[PDB]
Amino acid sequence: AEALSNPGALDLPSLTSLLSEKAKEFLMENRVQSFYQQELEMVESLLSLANQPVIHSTTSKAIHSIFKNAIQLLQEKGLVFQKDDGFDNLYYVTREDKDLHRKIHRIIQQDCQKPNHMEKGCHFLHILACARLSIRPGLSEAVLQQVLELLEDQSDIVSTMEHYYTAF
Repeated sequence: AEALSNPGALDLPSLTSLLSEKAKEFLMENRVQSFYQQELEMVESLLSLANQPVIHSTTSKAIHSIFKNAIQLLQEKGLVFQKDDGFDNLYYVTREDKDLHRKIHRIIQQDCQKPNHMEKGCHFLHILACARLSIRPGLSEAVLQQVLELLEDQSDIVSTMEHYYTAF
């Protein structure tokens, strides 16, 4: 509550961290599926937080920079992702991509296409290798981890060993 009440006291990295947290809260509360960066810049509560003297010391570039860095923190955490689409400012929210969840679930249900003499289920890295071939070549470890956590929360998959998953 303190930082949010006086964000002008923060150094730029701390401010960027805080903006990223408030951006996450916005995206989750509104069940946003995809967004252009500029849409977050238009949320008054986010722009008011971001717009501190430290960002200014062009103006549009200063605002673009802090918002881009905040969104990238969410990307690094696997909460948002991009497609190879030529749209630098378009982002997708991992938790809202139902097709992605279903496809990862299917990969796991099918034991990552392993012959039936091998172990049921598959390792994180195997799932990732399959998903990059069949779904999205750029899929990060962090985005996959977020999908797996959601599937686990839904009791659709179970971890039987460290980083190893089978259908529930």
